[PDB]
Amino acid sequence: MNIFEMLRIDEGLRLKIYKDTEGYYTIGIGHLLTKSPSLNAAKSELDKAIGRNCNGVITKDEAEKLFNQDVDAAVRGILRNAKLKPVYDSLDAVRRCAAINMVFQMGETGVAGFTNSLRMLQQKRWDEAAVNLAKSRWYNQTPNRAKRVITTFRTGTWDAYK
Ligand SMILES: [Cl-]
Repeated sequence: MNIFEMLRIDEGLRLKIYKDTEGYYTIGIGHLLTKSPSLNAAKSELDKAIGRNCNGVITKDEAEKLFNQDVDAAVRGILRNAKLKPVYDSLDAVRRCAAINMVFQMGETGVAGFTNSLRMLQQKRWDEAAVNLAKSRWYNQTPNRAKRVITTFRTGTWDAYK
């Protein structure tokens, strides 16, 4: 297992514009297009991202290239952030995947509210961090996704994905 396989399991693959769990226009492997309610705005964002007139549909190769860009952007965002980088650098490779997964789903700003969880993770207090992570809108709105990610932080294994 690696971060790409983990997120492909969590996000799935759709080659036509769809709505995510919050109602936002998305395509591919969880690529957010826009938070605007306008399908035309989403189609414009898609064409800009791909570099051609897509009319709302992409190929598998295009979806995989967008996904690579999105994972890279999540990693770069962690490494540029003075609050996230020290925690990330303290984690082993499996738990680092759980960190990227959260940033991919919620962004740097979504993970801003997890300050207490981040401190517990840096201190390697895995069970306490797991309970604190679950006391969140994230866990209550996407509980199965959250349970898999939290289990990865708690155990440092891929068991939730096997
Ligand atoms: Cl879920």
